[PDB]
Amino acid sequence: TLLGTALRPAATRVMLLGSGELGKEVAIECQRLGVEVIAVDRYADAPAMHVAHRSHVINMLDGDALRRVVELEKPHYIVPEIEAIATDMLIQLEEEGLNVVPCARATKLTMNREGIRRLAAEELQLPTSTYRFADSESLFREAVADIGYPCIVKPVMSSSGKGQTFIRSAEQLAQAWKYAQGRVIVEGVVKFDFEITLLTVSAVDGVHFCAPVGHRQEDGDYRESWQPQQMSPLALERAQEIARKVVLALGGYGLFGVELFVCGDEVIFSEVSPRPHDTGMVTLISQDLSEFALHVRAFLGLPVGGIRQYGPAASAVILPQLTSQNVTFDNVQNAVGADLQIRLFGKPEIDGSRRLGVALATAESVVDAIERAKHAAGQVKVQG
Amino acid sequence: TLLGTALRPAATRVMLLGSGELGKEVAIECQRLGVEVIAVDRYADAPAMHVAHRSHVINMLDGDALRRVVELEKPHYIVPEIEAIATDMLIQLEEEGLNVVPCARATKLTMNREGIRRLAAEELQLPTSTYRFADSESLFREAVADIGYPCIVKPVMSSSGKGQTFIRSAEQLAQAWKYAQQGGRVIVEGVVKFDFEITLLTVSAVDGVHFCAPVGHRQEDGDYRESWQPQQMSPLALERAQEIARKVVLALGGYGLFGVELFVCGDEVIFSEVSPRPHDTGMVTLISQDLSEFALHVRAFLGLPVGGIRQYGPAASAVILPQLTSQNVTFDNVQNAVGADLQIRLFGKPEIDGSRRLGVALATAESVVDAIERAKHAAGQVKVQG
Ligand SMILES: Nc1ncnc2c1ncn2[C@@H]1O[C@H](COP(=O)(O)OP(=O)(O)OP(=O)(O)O)[C@@H](O)[C@H]1O
Ligand SMILES: Nc1ncnc2c1ncn2[C@@H]1O[C@H](COP(=O)(O)OP(=O)(O)OP(=O)(O)O)[C@@H](O)[C@H]1O
Ligand SMILES: NCC(=O)N[C@@H]1O[C@H](COP(=O)([O-])[O-])[C@@H](O)[C@H]1O
Ligand SMILES: NCC(=O)N[C@@H]1O[C@H](COP(=O)([O-])[O-])[C@@H](O)[C@H]1O
Ligand SMILES: [Cl-]
Ligand SMILES: [Cl-]
Ligand SMILES: [Cl-]
Ligand SMILES: [Cl-]
Ligand SMILES: [Mg+2]
Ligand SMILES: [Mg+2]
Ligand SMILES: [Mg+2]
Ligand SMILES: [Mg+2]
Ligand code: NA
Ligand code: NA
Repeated sequence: TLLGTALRPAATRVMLLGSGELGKEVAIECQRLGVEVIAVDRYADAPAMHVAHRSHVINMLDGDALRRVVELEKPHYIVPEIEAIATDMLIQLEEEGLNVVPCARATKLTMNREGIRRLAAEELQLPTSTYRFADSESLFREAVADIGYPCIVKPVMSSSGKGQTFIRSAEQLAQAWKYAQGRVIVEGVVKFDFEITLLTVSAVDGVHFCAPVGHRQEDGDYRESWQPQQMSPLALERAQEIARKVVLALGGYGLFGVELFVCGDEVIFSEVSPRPHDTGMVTLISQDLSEFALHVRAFLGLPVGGIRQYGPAASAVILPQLTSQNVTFDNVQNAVGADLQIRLFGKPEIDGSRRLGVALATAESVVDAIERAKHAAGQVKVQG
Repeated sequence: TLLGTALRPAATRVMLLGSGELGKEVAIECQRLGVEVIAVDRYADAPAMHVAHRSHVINMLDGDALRRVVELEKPHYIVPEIEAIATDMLIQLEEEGLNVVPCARATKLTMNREGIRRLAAEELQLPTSTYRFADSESLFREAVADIGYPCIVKPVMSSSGKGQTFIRSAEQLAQAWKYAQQGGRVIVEGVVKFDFEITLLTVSAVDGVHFCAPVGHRQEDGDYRESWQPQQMSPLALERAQEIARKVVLALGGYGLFGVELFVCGDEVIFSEVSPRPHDTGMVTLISQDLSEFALHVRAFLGLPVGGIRQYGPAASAVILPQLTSQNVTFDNVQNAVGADLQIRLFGKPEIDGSRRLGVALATAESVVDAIERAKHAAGQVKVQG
């Protein structure tokens, strides 16, 4: 691995496709290595742009626009930070010689619930929920019958529950199908003891895992996350096995977020993000290398070696709901202290619910860490 | 404490005067809280400029130039990152309403050895080396004669060991003086034969004075080469060092993190000098603590309570200090410079013309000895080309 000096002719260039809080941390990690960072997003002054060398505002779903930006900057690494990008152009560009992290195919496959679910369930032969594909209210209708209730519905092009529907009732199918709007996937409910994110890094020295991350979701948003999630060694063994198979099948170097359901000693694969994952923001205080630092280490072709975990830790989001273009944060003095920090993203405005920052905490117990982080997030007064 | 959103009208604005590797991390910690950062230096594309919202290049020793940039950017905080700045202008501006971190008087006393040395020794009655000042060669010679051999001569305004000479005999007198003219008044100090030297990173904040665990360090050519933490000290030595550091910071005044350099002789502690801001040796804290010295400086100056500092165990830093001339530096063999419990930082400095600290290796281990070896070895593996 040879790195140039940012801004100099031999500079090593990284292009972020998506500049939110996740990309912000990736950017800092690149910067820490003198790596040149070009932050791209669909709006100006996105978090990652504040810490990048330069930025571009474009419609990332527009393949032609993406090719132009890429051609213009000639990056050595194309690092997707969100799902919503023109994966097809990534494939083409990769084919043209461009380095897409972890690989273009992994981006495409995971973007579509159909590709990924078939790969894992079928090809890889791993445990998943019961599933089905349909392409019409009729098909929806007949599928949802196949699944039965309880049951889940998601566009094959859904995120953060975007267009998802939890179906216990026949009445919903009015709502359901419309909300889903295209085409969809219908899954049969898993009753797990808990869910985890197994952050798995694929690098030159093989695949390494972070301690399991537990989390609480609410209204399609993670609220809190913690590490390490308590689970059996047997269960952990199984989870690791599932994660390795998945990451190796997707291919390429990077940090992946493997979503799994845990039922006693059994583990079931749900999905996977071929990039750093929100719940993993706890690693900003819980490990020597954050998931962001791990991603960069991996993609640059550098070895990981190991990952140190610093005891019970948690993250708790700062998720206000208001409309403003000049947000201020008061009472900060009561949101920081021993074993407690906060991050404020730099998002330019808000109009509805939006993740503007995160609280991070460590404690003697996971329960205590969660509380310290939750309390700290609650102390911040978000003004408009 | 209220913070705005960077780039927005109510933004909280921080101006760094000096944009080296130290300011770079201060900038990153500001950015992590959505603090708007303006990076100023004497050259373009300085490290902190890479991670700042806006940058400016001016003569920081020119008070009028300083006033123009501050007037232009209207920062809420002026955060000097180096000693060589127009400190009288900072006093002026502070009077005019600006918040200078930690305070303008602290910057003024420490930018010139005479201010701080006389304060510490004379006013605070802290233990220090013997010393004399001199502004002519003849007086310099009288000074050396009174001080005795060996002694160290240094320009009153200097850092990283520039213009200094370890004087062992009269034979060096002439070149030493000259050389102290390349890098004005000078200080002549008696040599303290210490067992080891430390940097006690001391944070003065809204919730009091807090101390990081002692950071040991090895200097060469008066420039740091390796640092580690914790440095073992007797209970008595640690208590004395803390007392000294507490006195210095409170005397200098204002919130911020200060790098208090001390010499240790068994259970006795002697004061050397202090940075009224993050310290180079303190870069070990990038791996060794929950909150790095940069994060602590920011926390403090923003008026937030520190609460406490967590130390992860034995760790060390080792500099990446090549020697060449180039304006297009590359770093190869990076795959042999990082791994388990091992990291590096490459600063983004635009060029080199001789020796220049371009990066740092960081490591953790079960002992500082092992940590130091791992960091040194990694720094060494880096293939610097240009
Ligand atoms: N078959 C299922 N059984 C039980 N719960 C499920 C199932 N499918 C999804 N969930 C629940 O829905 C949550 C979000 O749905 P899912 O992870 O499948 O996709 P998503 O909405 O696109 O989220 P993401 O933002 O991670 O892409 C999961 O974290 C889990 O709590
Ligand atoms: N009186 C003294 N006795 C013994 N050693 C000393 C004395 N003064 C300085 N040194 C040695 O030289 C090193 C550098 O000296 P000093 O800190 O004064 O220089 P500097 O140019 O101000 O460096 P910087 O500001 O970057 O720390 C010390 O850390 C110590 O190793
Ligand atoms: N759950 C996915 C996730 O956390 N994505 C993160 O949020 C950004 C968008 O935030 P925004 O919608 O507020 O602009 C993305 O850019 C990414 O950093
Ligand atoms: N002990 C002082 C010290 O470490 N100063 C650090 O070195 C920079 C200058 O480096 P440069 O000479 O390579 O430009 C300063 O800006 C500061 O960060
Ligand atoms: Cl592992
Ligand atoms: Cl300095
Ligand atoms: Cl960090
Ligand atoms: Cl190799
Ligand atoms: Mg998804
Ligand atoms: Mg999910
Ligand atoms: Mg000094
Ligand atoms: Mg010194
Ligand atoms: Na690749
Ligand atoms: Na002040």
